[PDB]
Parts: sequence; C-alpha cells; structure tokens
Amino acid sequence: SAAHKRYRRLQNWVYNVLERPRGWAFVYHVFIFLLVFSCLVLSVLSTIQEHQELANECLLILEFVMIVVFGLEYIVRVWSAGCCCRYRGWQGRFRFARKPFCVIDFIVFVASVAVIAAGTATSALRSMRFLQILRMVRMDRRGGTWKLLGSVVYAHSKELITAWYIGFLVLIFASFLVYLAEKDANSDFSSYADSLWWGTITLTTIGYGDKTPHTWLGRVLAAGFALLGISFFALPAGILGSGFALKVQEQHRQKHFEKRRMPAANLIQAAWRLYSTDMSRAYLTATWYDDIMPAVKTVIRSIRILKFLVAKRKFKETLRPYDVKDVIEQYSAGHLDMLGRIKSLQTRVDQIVG
Amino acid sequence: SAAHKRYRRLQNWVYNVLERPRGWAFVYHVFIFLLVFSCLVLSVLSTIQEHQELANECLLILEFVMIVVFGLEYIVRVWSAGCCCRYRGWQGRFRFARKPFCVIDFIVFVASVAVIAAGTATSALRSMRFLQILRMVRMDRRGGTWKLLGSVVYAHSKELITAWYIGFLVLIFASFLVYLAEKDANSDFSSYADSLWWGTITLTTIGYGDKTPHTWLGRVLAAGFALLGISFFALPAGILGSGFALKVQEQHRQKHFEKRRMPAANLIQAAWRLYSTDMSRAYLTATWYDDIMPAVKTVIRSIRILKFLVAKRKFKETLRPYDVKDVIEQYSAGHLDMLGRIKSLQTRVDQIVG
Amino acid sequence: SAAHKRYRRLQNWVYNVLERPRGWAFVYHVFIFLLVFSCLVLSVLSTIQEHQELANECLLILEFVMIVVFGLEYIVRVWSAGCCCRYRGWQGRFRFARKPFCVIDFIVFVASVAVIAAGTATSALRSMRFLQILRMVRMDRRGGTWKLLGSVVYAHSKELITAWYIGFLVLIFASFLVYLAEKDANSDFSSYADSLWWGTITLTTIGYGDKTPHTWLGRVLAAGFALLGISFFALPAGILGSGFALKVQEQHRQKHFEKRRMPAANLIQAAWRLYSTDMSRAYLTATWYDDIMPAVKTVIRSIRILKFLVAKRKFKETLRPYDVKDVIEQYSAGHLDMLGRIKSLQTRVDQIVG
Amino acid sequence: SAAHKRYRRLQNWVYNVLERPRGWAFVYHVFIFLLVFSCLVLSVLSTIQEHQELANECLLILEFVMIVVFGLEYIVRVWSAGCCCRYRGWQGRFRFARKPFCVIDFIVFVASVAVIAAGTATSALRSMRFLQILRMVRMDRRGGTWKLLGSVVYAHSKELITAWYIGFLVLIFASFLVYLAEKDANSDFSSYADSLWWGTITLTTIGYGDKTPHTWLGRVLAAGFALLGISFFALPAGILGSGFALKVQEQHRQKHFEKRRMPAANLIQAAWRLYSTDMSRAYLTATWYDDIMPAVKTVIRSIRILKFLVAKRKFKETLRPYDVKDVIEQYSAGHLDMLGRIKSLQTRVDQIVG
Amino acid sequence: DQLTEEQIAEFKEAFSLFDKDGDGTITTKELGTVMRSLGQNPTEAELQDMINEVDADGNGTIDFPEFLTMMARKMKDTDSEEEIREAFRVFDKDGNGYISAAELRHVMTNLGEKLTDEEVDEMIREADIDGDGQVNYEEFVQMMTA
Amino acid sequence: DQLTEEQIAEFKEAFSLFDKDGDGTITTKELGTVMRSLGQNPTEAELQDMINEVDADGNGTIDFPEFLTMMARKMKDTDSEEEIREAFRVFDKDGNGYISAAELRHVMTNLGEKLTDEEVDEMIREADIDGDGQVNYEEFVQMMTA
Amino acid sequence: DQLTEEQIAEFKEAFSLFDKDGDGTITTKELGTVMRSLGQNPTEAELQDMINEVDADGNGTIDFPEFLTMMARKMKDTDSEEEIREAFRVFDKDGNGYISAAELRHVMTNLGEKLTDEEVDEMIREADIDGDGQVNYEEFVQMMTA
Amino acid sequence: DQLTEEQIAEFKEAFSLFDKDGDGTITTKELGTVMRSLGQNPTEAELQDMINEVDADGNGTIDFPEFLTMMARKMKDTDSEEEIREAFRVFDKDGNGYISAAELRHVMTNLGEKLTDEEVDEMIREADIDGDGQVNYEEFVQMMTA
Ligand SMILES: CCOC(=O)Nc1ccc(NCc2ccc(F)cc2)cc1N
Ligand SMILES: CCOC(=O)Nc1ccc(NCc2ccc(F)cc2)cc1N
Ligand SMILES: [K+]
Ligand SMILES: [K+]
Ligand SMILES: [K+]
Repeated sequence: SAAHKRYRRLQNWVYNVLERPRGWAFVYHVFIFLLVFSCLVLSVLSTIQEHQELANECLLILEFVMIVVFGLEYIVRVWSAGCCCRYRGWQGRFRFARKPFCVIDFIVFVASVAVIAAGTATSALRSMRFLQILRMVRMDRRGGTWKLLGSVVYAHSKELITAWYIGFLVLIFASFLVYLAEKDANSDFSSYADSLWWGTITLTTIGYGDKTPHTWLGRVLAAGFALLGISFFALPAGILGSGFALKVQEQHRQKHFEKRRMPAANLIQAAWRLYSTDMSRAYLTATWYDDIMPAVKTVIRSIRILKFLVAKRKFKETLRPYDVKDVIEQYSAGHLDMLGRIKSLQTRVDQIVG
Repeated sequence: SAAHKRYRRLQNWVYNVLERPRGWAFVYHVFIFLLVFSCLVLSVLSTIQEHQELANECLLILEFVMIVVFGLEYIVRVWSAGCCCRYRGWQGRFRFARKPFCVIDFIVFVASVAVIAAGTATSALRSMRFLQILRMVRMDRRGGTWKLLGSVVYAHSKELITAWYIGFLVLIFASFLVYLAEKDANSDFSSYADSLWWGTITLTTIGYGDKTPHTWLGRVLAAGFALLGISFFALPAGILGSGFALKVQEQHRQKHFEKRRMPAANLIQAAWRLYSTDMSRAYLTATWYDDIMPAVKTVIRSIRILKFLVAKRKFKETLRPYDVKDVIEQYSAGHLDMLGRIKSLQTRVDQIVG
Repeated sequence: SAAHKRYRRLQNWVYNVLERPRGWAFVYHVFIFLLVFSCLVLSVLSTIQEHQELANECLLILEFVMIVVFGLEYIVRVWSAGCCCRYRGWQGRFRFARKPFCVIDFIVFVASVAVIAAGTATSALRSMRFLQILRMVRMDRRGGTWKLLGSVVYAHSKELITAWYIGFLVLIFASFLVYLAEKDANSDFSSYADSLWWGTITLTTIGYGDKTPHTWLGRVLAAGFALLGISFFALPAGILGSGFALKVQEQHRQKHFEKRRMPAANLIQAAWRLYSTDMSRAYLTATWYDDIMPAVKTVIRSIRILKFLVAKRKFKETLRPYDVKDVIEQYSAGHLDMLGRIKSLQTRVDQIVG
Repeated sequence: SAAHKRYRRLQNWVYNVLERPRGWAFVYHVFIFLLVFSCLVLSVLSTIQEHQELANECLLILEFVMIVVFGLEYIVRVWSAGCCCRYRGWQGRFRFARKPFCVIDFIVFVASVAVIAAGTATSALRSMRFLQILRMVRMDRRGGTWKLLGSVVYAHSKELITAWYIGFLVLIFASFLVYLAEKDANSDFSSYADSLWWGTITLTTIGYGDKTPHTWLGRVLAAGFALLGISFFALPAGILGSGFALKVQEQHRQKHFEKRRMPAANLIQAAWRLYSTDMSRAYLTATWYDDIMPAVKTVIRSIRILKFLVAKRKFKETLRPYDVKDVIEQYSAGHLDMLGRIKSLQTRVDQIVG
Repeated sequence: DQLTEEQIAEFKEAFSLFDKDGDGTITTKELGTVMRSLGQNPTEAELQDMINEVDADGNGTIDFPEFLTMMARKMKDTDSEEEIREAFRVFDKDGNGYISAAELRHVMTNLGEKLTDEEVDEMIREADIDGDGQVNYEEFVQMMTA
Repeated sequence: DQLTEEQIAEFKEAFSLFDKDGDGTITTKELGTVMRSLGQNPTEAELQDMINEVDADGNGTIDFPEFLTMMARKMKDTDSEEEIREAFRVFDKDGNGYISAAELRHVMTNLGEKLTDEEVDEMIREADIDGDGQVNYEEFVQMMTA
Repeated sequence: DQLTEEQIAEFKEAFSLFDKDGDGTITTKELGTVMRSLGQNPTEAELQDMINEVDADGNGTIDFPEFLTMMARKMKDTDSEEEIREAFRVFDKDGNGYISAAELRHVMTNLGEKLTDEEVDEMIREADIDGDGQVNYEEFVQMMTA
Repeated sequence: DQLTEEQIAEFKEAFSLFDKDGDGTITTKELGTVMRSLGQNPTEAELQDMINEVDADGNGTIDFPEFLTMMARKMKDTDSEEEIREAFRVFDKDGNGYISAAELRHVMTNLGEKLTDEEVDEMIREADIDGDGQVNYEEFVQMMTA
C-alpha cells in the first residue's frame, strides 16, 4: 500500500499547509492576502470618475483569476480534510462542509460567480465587491483578535474609566471657557456646538485649522487647557500598549517552565495498558482461557480503568498554572520528613539503651 | 412570615442592584447613563440657531421622562435602604436621606421639577440644563478616579517634573530662536507673543497652520527644535500610562496570594464563643446556677474577651501586604528547631554513655 | 539659655523650610514659583503693541514687589544658615555666601535693583527681564533633572539609536518618492528641499497643510509611508516613558527591603565608645592614673579605633544593593553547619563504642 | 625589539579606536559623522534655485576635504589591521581588504575621486552626491538595528496584528459613514476616494485641513469615530516602545548574575596543560626520554585532550541562560545527602548495638 | 448601659482571682495560672499576646483600669461590629449581605479554631435562618454587638 | 453498545470480589486488598486518588452504580479521546498529526511509568506504521476509543 | 595638631606590646593575644577585618607606619565626620538635624552592639540636650570629631 | 599535517592500553583504571563527561575511530581557537586584545582548577611578554593552536 501511504502523506501535508500553517507555509497565505487586498484597492479606484475605464478593465481580469483561485483552493481543502480520521467517507466530507467558515467561503464564491454571470443592475454588481472583505475577515480563527482586545481592556477597566471621565470633564470645561471668550470677536464660535467641535478637534491633536482662537484671552485659555487635555486623551493608547507588552512578557515567561511534561506521557501509557487488557498476548494463554472465574480478569481491568482516570485528570491539570510558593511546600515536606527521621532515631536509642 | 422573608429578599435584591451593582445589574446603570448623556447632547443641539425648534421639542419630552424616571428611582432606593439593619424605621430612613449624594440627587430633581413648572426667564430655564452633568458626577463613589489619578501622579513626581522642566526650557528657546529668524521676512511673527503661540501650537503637535515659518533658516531651526520638543511634550502621557499598567499588574499579583484567609474565619469563632458565654445551654445547669462564686464565670468570660481582642487584631493585620523574605524566615525557624533537636540527641547520648 | 535654645529652634526651622522643604514647607516654594512665572508672563504681554501700556504698568509694581521679596528671602536664608554648625561666626556666614547658587541669586538681585534704578537704554531694561528665568533654573538642586534624563537615555542607547536610524531612512526615502510623483503636477514640490520639509512636517504628525499631495499616486504613496513613518517618529516618546516607569518601580522596590539598618546604628556606638576612652568616668580612677604603664590605655584605644574603622566600612557598604541569591547562601551556610554537626555526632559514637 | 613593541602597541591602539571604539574613541567617529551629515545638508541646499551658487562653492571645498580625510582613514585602517595576528604579510592585508564594507568604502572613495576629476554630465556629478549616505549606512556593524527591530516585532506579532486588523476596519467604516453624510452638501467629498484620504489624514492625527466636514451630522460622526480610531492607530507605537523598554530591563538584569565566570578561566587552564604536555620541563628528563614505551606519554596526552574538550563544552554552555528553579535543585541535593547521612548513622547504630 | 458601682465591684472580684497577691497587676504568670487551673493550655506567646491587647503601659501587665475597660466594653464597640462584619464579607462573594447555612457550617467547622458540631449547631439555631437556608449575617453581627 | 443485563451481572460479580462483606461499597481497604493479592503495591494516597475519580458522594467509597458507570464507559467517551489526542500532540512539534516510531519508543520507555521493551514492542506493532517510520497517532487514539 | 616625636614614641611603645618579638608587624596572633589578655573575645574573622582596615600591603599585617597613621588620625578625618553624621540621619525622618533623647536611647540600647544603661546615660549627659528633649546630633558629631 | 599510517599505529598502541581486552571500546572502567594507575582520581561523573565528548554512538564507549579523531585534532580546530580566545576576552575589559601579566597570574592561580606557581611561571615565560607587562593573548592562542 506504499502508494496509499504516499497519498496519506500528501494529504496531511496539504492539510497542514492550509488549516494550520507554520514556517514556510505562510508563503501561501500571504499570497492569498495580497490577492484579495489588491482587488479591494482596484475597487476603490473604480469610484473615481477619472480612472473608471482602466479600473473596470483590470477588475474584470482580477475577479476572473480570483474566482478560479478560490474555487481551486476550496476544492483542495475539502479533499484534504479527508486526511484526518474524524471526517472519512463522503459522510465525513459533508460533516466537514457543515463548518461555518467553510459555508461562508462557499457562499462568497457562489456570489462572485453569479455576479460575473449576470455581468453578461450594474449598481449591485459593483456594490457586491465589498464581499471580498469577508475573505479577510475569514482569516480570523475564532476571532482571536477580538478576544485578546477584550481581555486586555477588561483587565484595565478601572484605569481606562478614569482617563475617559477626567478627559470628558476637561473637554466640556475647556470648550465652554473658550466659547465664553471668543463669543463676539470671532465668527467661528457662533454657538456652543461650534466650540465643542473645536475642542474635540484640538484635544485629539488633529488640528484641522478651520476654527482657531483669535483673541489673546482665548489663546491663553486654549494653550493652558490643551496641555492638560492632550495628555488625558492620549492615555488609553499608552495604557493598552503597556498592557499588551506586559502580557506578552509574562506569557513568554511561563514558556520556560515546561512543567506539564510527565502527565501527558503517563496518560498514553495508562491508556495503552488498559487497551491491551483485551488484546495482549499476555492474556492469550491456557491459564486465562475466563470459563471458570471470569471476574478475576474483570477486576484486573477495573483497576486499569481507575488508574487511567487518575492519569487523565493529572494530565488535564498540567494546563493550569502553578504558584511560586512550591519552594515553601518542598521545605515543609523536607523538614517534616527529616524531623520524623530524628524522632525514629531517638525512639530506637531510647528502646535499646533506655 | 414567609411573606416577610420574600419581602426582605426582594428588598435586598433591589438594594444590591442599586447601591453596588455586579454582573448583570450593570444593564440598569448603563441605561441611566445613556438617558442622561442623550439629554446633554440634545441641550447642545439647542444652541444652534438651525435646529432650535426640533431640539426644544425633543427636550421637553426627554425632560419629562427623565424627571419621572429619577423620581421613581429615588423613591425605590429610599425604600430599599430599609433592607439593611442599620436604617430601620422612619428614623432610619431619615438617617439614610442625610447622606450627601442622596440630598444632591433630591436637590437636582426638585430643581428640574421647579424649572419645568416655571416653564408654564427662559434664559435660566435653559441655563439650568447644565445641572444634569451632576447626575453623572454622582456616579463617582467617593471620587475614586480623582484619588487614583492623584496616587499615580504623586508616585511619579520626579520624572513628571523632569519632563515639564526640559519641555518648558525647549519651548522658550525654540520660540525665541525662530522669532529671531522670521522677524522681518514673515508678517506672522510680528512680536514675541506670536512666536510663543506658534511654538506651543507646534510642539504640542496640534499644528493649526495659521502660523508657519517661511524663510529656510526658520524652517531648519524649527525642524530640529520640533523633533526634540515633540518627544518631551508627549513624555507625560507615556509615563502615566506605564504607571497605571504596572500598578494594575502588581495589584492583580497580590489577588492570587489570598494570605488574609484564616484570620477572618477565626474572628467569627472567637466572637461567637464570647457571645455564647452569656446564653449557651452549656451554662444553664444547676452547677452554674452564680450565687456562691460569681467570679468564676466572670473570669472565664474575661479570658474569652482577651482572645476575641487577639483575633480581631490578627484579622485587621491580614489586610496589610507581606514580603517575599518569609522563605528565609521559615528556613531560619526550621534550621533552628532541627539544630536544637540534634543538641537534645547529643545531650542524651552524653548522659547515658558519657 | 532657654532663649538661646528657642533661637536655635527657630533658626533650624527656617533653614529646614528654605534649604530642604518637606510636607507643608512646599506651600512657600510654590508661592515663589507663581511669583516669578507670573512676572515672566507679563513680560511677554509687554511685547504686543496692543497691551504695552497696561503691561508695563503692572510690571513696574510686580518688579518692585519681587525685588523686595527676594531681598528679604536672601537675608533670611543667609542668617538661617548659621543654625548648622558648619558655618558659625561671620567667617562661617561668608563661607556660606561663597556657594555658587547663592552668588547667582545675589547677582540677579543686584541686577534687578540696578535696572530699576537706571529706570529713573530702555531696550536693555527690557532685555534683562529674561534674567528671571534664572530664578527658576536655580530651583534645580545640582541639576537633578539633567542627570536623571542622561542616565535614562544612556541606559537605552541601542533601542533609541535603532528608532532614529530606521526613522531617518523612512524620511529620506518617502520624501524622495513623493517628490518624484508630485514634481510637475503640483507647484508645492518645486524642489527636493520642499519635499523634505513636507516629509518632516508629515511624519512628525504636525500636518500644517501648506503642502499636500494632489495626484493620486502621491496620495497613495504618502498614505503608505506615513503609517510606517509615524510609528518610528513616536517610538522614542514610548521607550523613554517605559524606561522612566520601570526605573521608578524598581527603585520603589528596594525602599521596602531597608537592608542598610543595623550598620548605621553600630557606627554611632563604636564612635561613642572610642570617644569615651578619653573622657569616661570609667577611666577616672586611681587605677588608671598612666604614670607607670601608659601603653596599656593606648593599646585599649588602638583596639577601639580599629573597631570603629570596621564599623564605618560596614556602614558605607549598606548603601550598596544586594542580590536575591542570599537565600542560596543561607542554605549553603545552614546545610554545611548541620552536616558538620552530624559528623561530630558520628565521631563521638565511634569514639565511645567504636 | 623595544621599538617593535612600541610599533605593535601603536598599531593595536589605532585598530582599537577604528574597529571597536570605547570610551573616548567615540570623539573620532562622531566627528566623521558630522563631516558626512554636513555634506548631505549642503547637497540639499544645492537644489534650491536661490542658494545654488554659494552651495556649490561650499560643496567643492567640502568634497575635497572629505575625499582626503576618507583616503587617509582607509589607508590607516588597512595598515592597522596588521596588528592582529589573523592578517599578517601582504597576503593578510589582502585578506583584510576582501571584507564587504572595506570594498564598499573603497568603491565610494574611487567614485568620489572619479566624479571630482570629471568635474574638470554635471547632472550625474550632482546625482552621485547621494552616495555619501552609504558612508552612514556603513556605520551599521552587520545591521544590528534591523535585527533588533525584527526581533522585537516578531515577539509582539499577535498584539501587533490585533491593532492593525481593528484599525483597518474602523478606517473603512468611518470613511464610508462620513462620505454618506457629506456627499451632497460639501464639495470636498465628491467621491469615496476623497473620503478615504480624509479618513487617513484624520485618524493619523495629521490633520492637513484641506478637507473637513461641514454639516453637523458629519461632524458628530467624525468626532465619535476619531476617538475610537485614533487610539488603534497609535496602539502599535505604544506596544513597540514598551517592548524595547522591557527587553532592555531584562537584559540588564542578567548582567548582574555574572554566572558564566569559572568556565572561561578553567578552559584556558586545560588548554595550557594540554599544550605543555609537549614542551614542559616536566617531560625533559632521562625518565621520559619515549624509546621503550611511547604509549605511556601518549595515554597521558589523550586524557588531557578529553579534559580539554569537557572544559570547552562547559565554557560554551555558560553563555546559555539559567532558570530560577536552581534553589529547588540545591534543596533536593542537600536534603538527599543529609537523609543519606542519617541512614548511615542508623545502620552503624544497628550494626554495633543491634 | 452606664457602668454601675456594683458592676465595678464584680469586675474587681474577678480581677482579684488573677492578682491573688494584691499587687494590682496581672502578668502572664497570674493569667496563665488561672487558665490552666480550668484545664486550658495557652502557650507563653499566647499569654503575651493577650496581655498586650490591653496593656497601654507596655510593661507586660494588666491593671484594674485596663481590666475594667475590657470587661465593660466586651464587643459593643463600633470597631468590633465593623471588623466582625468584614470577616463575614470575606465569605460573601455575592456582596448581598447573605451567607448560606451550609457555607457558614463549612467555614466554622473546617477553618481556624474549628467549632465542634454542637457549637456550630447552636450558632445556626441562633441565627434566624431563612426558609431557603440563607443567613443575613449583618443582623447576626448586631446580636453579638448589643 | 447498549449495556445489557448479563453484562451488568458480570460487573456485579467483579464488584463483589472487592466488597466481599456485601456492604455495597468499596473503600481503600477492599480495593487495596484485592490489588495486593495480585502482587500490586499501591500506596494509600494512590488508593484514595483512584476512589476519588468515581466517588460522587465524596465519602471515600465506590458504590455499584459508580462502578458500573466506569466499567461500561472505559475510554469510549469523548473526553478520553480528546485528552489522549492532546497527550500525543505534546510530542508532535510539526503539528501534522504524526510521531516517529523511534520518538514514540523513546517517550514510552523513558518517561513516566515506563513501558517495558515487550510492552512497547506490542504497541508499535499494533499501530499501522508507515514505511517511513511515522505513526499517525489520531487513528491510534480511535482504536483505543472504540 | 602636628604629630610630635614624643607622641610617636608613645605610639611605638603601644605598638611594641602587640609586636613583642620585634618583627615590626602585628598579625592576628599578636592582636588577638593582647585583646584576650584584657578579657575580650574577638573571633578570627573579626581580627582579620580589623587588620584589613589598615593593611595596605594586603599581607595580613599591620606595620608601624600604618599603626601610627591610625593612631594619629582617630576620628578627626572628614570621612569619619560625614559617615557618622549620615548614620544619625538614618534616624532623623524630619530632616531637621534633630533626634529625640528618648529615640536616641532606644536606638543605642536596642540595636547593634547595644550600649549598657550606664553607657547610654553618659552619652545623653554629654550631648547638650535641649529643654524639649531633642538632640542636635551634628554638633554631637563635631565633638567626637575634634 | 596529513595523518600518516605510523602515527595511526602509535595512536592504536595507546588505545590498546585502555582497551586491554581487545574489545575495540573504551568504557569508564577502562578509562578510569588507566587514570587511577597514574595516581589520578576522577569521579564516575567526570569519566562519563569525558567519554560523552567523543561518543557519537551515545552508548557510553569510545571506539578507535573516535579516539583517532580526537588525537589527530588536539586543539588545532577553529572551534578551539575561537573558544579559547573568547575565554581570554572575558578578562580583557579594554577590548584591545591585551591582558596584564599580573592579571593573568591572578586568574590562573585563583580561579578554577588553579595552576601551581611553577605551572603559571612556565606559562608566563612562554608568552612573549612585553616590557610594560602586558600579554597579547591572541598570539598566545595561536601558539596553542598550531
Ligand atoms: C498629566 C496631565 O497632562 C500634563 O501633564 N500635560 C503637560 C504639562 C506640561 C507640559 N510641558 C510643557 C509646558 C510646561 C509648562 C508651561 F508653562 C508651558 C509648557 C506638557 C504636558 N503634556
Ligand atoms: C528624546 C528626545 O526626543 C527625540 O529623541 N526626538 C527625535 C529624534 C529623532 C527622530 N528621528 C527622525 C530624524 C532623525 C535624524 C534626522 F536628522 C532627521 C529626522 C525622532 C524623534 N522623535
Ligand atoms: K498629532
Ligand atoms: K495636526
Ligand atoms: K492643519
């Protein structure tokens, strides 16, 4: 079946490059990226009334190439999933197709093909070009980015609220004070809404320049308020950046410990020992041939099941992190064992000599 | 009294959702927020001369709804406070009302009602719309944000002062140097005050664009000073952000230790044991029936009071943080106890055999 | 001499409030600050041709008040220095005056008085108003800010150098590329120097708006370069901020240890014991009355000098920080002492019983 | 040969100042920097049509001086390389010249000389002035900056990707929403491309001011979107700065440990002991004069080679970092040795007395 | 609850059981001797901690004014009410001022100086337990501080 | 694989070897006694861990319903399949679902409760090893979970 | 205070009590022997530290030039005045150059090589204590450095 | 320096002193026995480390091809020259490729497996010391790697 094994190795390699890339497999995904992103850009260049002609021309070719490439990729991935043992036979392939992102990719492809077909309602045929962004959104494996951002935001919720509350009060105050000074002299600050627009555009440090204070009082107040206001607005970015950095550092820290080890290795052993209870040559002897006292072998199996369950638990626990108080715990164990050893010496000296 | 207990549970639930929210109770507070904030926005849209009509219309309805909702909330909270044992009876309700933020909320509500009544001095009836911001200010439970900001600012005083001193010097020098170069060619830099305004608006990175250097010397001098100046102005934000992040991390650190534990549990026990001295069946026997030697039971109670006071202290202390030198202390205790054990062996061997 | 001691306490209090403030003494220095800074502002308002009249009026009064206040402060500080024992008598006062910042303050005061006198060359009488900034520069006690900034910059030299080298390369390349595209269509980019000015003003995120790309190639090229360029330019403000924060945290860390302790206390004791060799009642006995064998007391003194010198060294060393490897060192000492104790048991058992 | 040793010391000093500067040697390199950078600036001032005359004049002199200085420096460095033992004789000098940056410097110099010669195609003679930037690029010793930046970027890949993905989605959305509101009223937002240009220029906080929202709906949407958008765009700069700071701190941490020590010292000893097997006076005796049993000395040498190889390995290993679990390992070793010691006591007591 | 003179005399008679010599002070010797006569076995460090809680002079003794103050006060002070209530709140994660009867039972018999079953039975009987099985501990704290 | 009544009776007969007194429970005494009769030597802490894996009542015993559940289930549950597959993945750095025969042999005989040579020989024989010498462990996991 | 020749001869006579053999050096043997004759009991490590403070040659000895320098200097040098003043400042939190008589007494008798009551009584008598009970320690440092 | 056949035979004769049985291998027994006969006293862990440096088969032995490779190579390889030069550079703070004769003497006799005085005397004699007293260690490394 050497050909069968070559087939299986090819399948596993393709599935590895598609589902979970590593090392050089990226050279594929990046490509796909630059293929969709590029298309997006062209779509935007279609909106300008100056380049519409050439842009539509290029978009025709690019959409054709993209539809062909994504159809090929989809067929290849659906065939590759077969490598794993979970999805075998056409029933298994179907079970694979039922995944959400798979049907998403299929829907996007069928939409692209139907659009290019109807091309031969141009407004809708242009509007659906936004669909490609779903091809990128599909790159998120279970929304990792959203979950990471949410975790980091929640961990610093108290610090973030303080920056917004202090920043909002300064914007409401500085806007009011500057509006009070520029009310009549300058025409820009006709109403309070204009003052608030100016205050936001200034405190964020955007500084469009369509509204600026003209009288000296307004300038002094603006300069004094901007220094206090600019720092509060720029805090969230710094807080979140330091949070991300510290999180990455601590995580990388735990990589060195490698404490889980031994539990995973023992679990496979307890599972093999349990499994082999029912097929090992160790039980294919006249002695074991079950007819007179079946319970003996059943009792031996029951013990292996209990040990398997202990090993599965110890294995699952390894994932959980451990504290730095273990050193105190080993001293407690070491001292207690030694103190008990001196007692056992003391009792024997007192027994013999008295 | 099952109905009485249902009543008490309802009261405690309402008081929990109002005073100290957790989990899903937030779905209430957020609502109130979006109800006041929205009103604020409408008030601002009243200032524009274009939308005044529709804005006042909407503000009428929104003020009506807000007054009704806040009256309901206030009555409900005043009735809910009764759940706790501190404020019982109408005397207790009154004691509850005497709180500062409660009277604040009441004053704001009465002001809103009086305003809407006088509506049927419109300038003042518009001016008092600012009052609602107090409804948000009321969300601060004892000014937590101010205290946090003050702590973090005080802990980093030296670096912060260094950033301002270097930043102030650079600003003065750059403004003067650029004014010396742009004095005659450009009309913007007519006086030193204009140069200072330009220097601030540039170094903060706002960049309005109403004043810019025109001669090449000014540009070169402005370019170099701008690069050095921009970093110093943004230094505060980064310092405070890193400070907040590090503080949050270290605080989260101490949460894992949970060292306080045992003291709180023992305090309740010493308090119960002291209390039960005067009501336990253990003392309702012919033996204890006090007539011949009252002092014996009094002495037993005096001992329980002393132990209660020891447990209260140990309980208060647990809140205080503990150092990482405890491991050295346990080794010192462990070594000393063991070294004393070998001495006790040595003395007994020397006693019997000599 | 109770009056003498009241005098000395008053002197020490004044000198404490002036030289090294703490707690509430700040309420003085801040005042002086707001007194000089204010003056500065008025000077600037003198440059405008609109407010010159009122500004000069206010500056007259403020300069009078400032000269009087600083003369009073200088006399008070020169008299207060006498409290310490270093500068006693008029020779000591003179020695105090010889300090650099003292003569600086004196020169500034004499300059102010000479200026106000010549007031009754107005250009110079206005130019010297810059002198007041020296009053603030004088607030630096031995240039602490400069030394702190230099330390933090030197510790991070490599990372800071990387940000400038990458940022400079992005600036050159982006300026050249945008100039190549905007050369003919737009008039702003007439020469490469204009492109470099635009590139700096954009990458620093100032964005004056006097130069902007007009053709789409320039716009797409500028948008891509600005995203890469903006992060590198703002990279230094973040590195230095994180450095300051980490430095403050680690420093605060060592404050908790308080490992220096015991050495300072022992030094005073060895110094007192050495000093008392030559005046203690312990040596004023017939026995010690020196005539027959003077060397005995000299030898006793020589030993106390050697112990004093050991205590002074151990005291100076405490200032130096200590590593976290001490726990390993105490285990090494503890294990070795215990292993030697079991050997001493083993040898005695082998001696008696054999 | 005292003159020979003076020669060698001079050579080593020059090579130290050139190849690897330290301390005061920098006072040279900085100079060279200010000599090339200055030239660059002058070249730029040549592009302006106002200063071309004086700029070309100054550039002539500066190019002459620079060519002379760099020729001198190159000859001196090529002669200095001889100090090391690797490159000796003209063959060794040649081997030194074959280095990449050496030939780079030589090519740049020959290009400068050929240009100044052809000066007596001016367009090319101006274009090649860009070459000098290679003189700075040459300051990178094996592209340290690029490698550092790449390491820090790769370590923070997951955090960086989240900022880009969230930021890209906000930019696509805010631009579309603002374009929908400003479509007809304002002429700036004629097409979607204009809205995207505005969105980028706004979110990066550049704020040119050539495009701004005019209707109030657009202003409100721009205000809310910019606050969310500005933080995400500045998130990458915040993450890389904290990363650099943390990396520098941890690196400085390992400097204090100084754990490598002992291995380097032992390696030199094992190498000397092996080397001296074949030349020591210890082997120049009648006993060792090899004729009857040569293998004895060969066996002794084979043992020294094996020990040398053990010492070389232990020396290379020291460079690798070590974990903080060593304390647990020393307790394990210490406890085990002591527990075995109590066993040896127990067995001897049981042997003699029984 | 003004402290009366007969109440003072009864405290004095208890104080004199400790200070049998009439020296006006209670040291670790006098305190620990009375305690061990009743079958208690405090350590020396526990006797020092107990005396230190009321020894303002810091000389290792309790005098009658300190003894009388402790006896008159018991747990009625506001510091005691707050700290006891803070101890219950350690075990109230909901923050609603309630603790389960079964959770109170676990903490009382499994942590610290564990209550016996009969002690904890009397404690749960004394709290007016709700029908669910939840205890409002803040009214439990006021009964011990009354 | 519906659990039949004869299968239940065979489990009951094994359960009764442990619980020879007919008390309906297996403690560490009954479990450890049967184990040591076969020449095994568990520790007390190992006997407690084993019973704790199936003791829902938390009273340190196994009753027949818990015994029957464990015996009927073996490793067929989805939790077992996932955790065993996660254990192999610890040693699959490529992430391709493969492990070398020689690497499996090293881990099985050098880590944990090491397999003997004959045990590990039977294990590698049972996996359908590819011609390269690489083992697809996810189909190995389904054979032990079937 | 120029060092005179008679003062040098008196130092020489003390130096010769240590170096009784006339070898011109003081080792730990000579130093420790004289010290123990007076009833002191330094350790070997304390004798090495003492000699190391004045042994510039680093060979574990004190010669007469080193002995004479130490004896002529005592505590009069500026390094001694500064370090002693820095030690007091450890216990001056106000930063005003004052320390309480009672705080000085606590530190002198409770930390380090504690002073006896009589030693510390003489020390507080010698400082010109103010009527409040506060000690200006910087003038106390100049009296020991004079 | 092509390895000749007579040089190979002399290595073979040394190899046979270790492997006296003719088994073609050197274990810790054979290596340590020859070493102790010369009065050396390696530990078992030191004998394992030595064999492990040249045992490619990982079975705890040295065969003749491994022995011959080690003997032919000595320290002449580029890895040896670089690592020895890196070891000197640990003690060259200036970075100029020099080390003081007195500093070399301190490191050789005070760290590691200290050289005796006579060993270190021969080492400093062999380096062509400059008149200042500074040693160019990179030419010292080439003499040991030649
Ligand atoms: C934490 C709240 O935010 C700030 O601390 N803001 C801030 C304060 C000062 C400076 N330095 C420039 C300067 C200082 C004083 C002057 F009088 C004029 C200019 C910069 C910032 N960003
Ligand atoms: C700590 C004080 O603040 C700064 O370090 N400022 C700063 C310095 C340089 C750069 N890199 C761009 C650049 C470098 C060299 C040039 F010649 C032209 C441009 C950016 C900033 N922000
Ligand atoms: K900006
Ligand atoms: K801007
Ligand atoms: K602008």
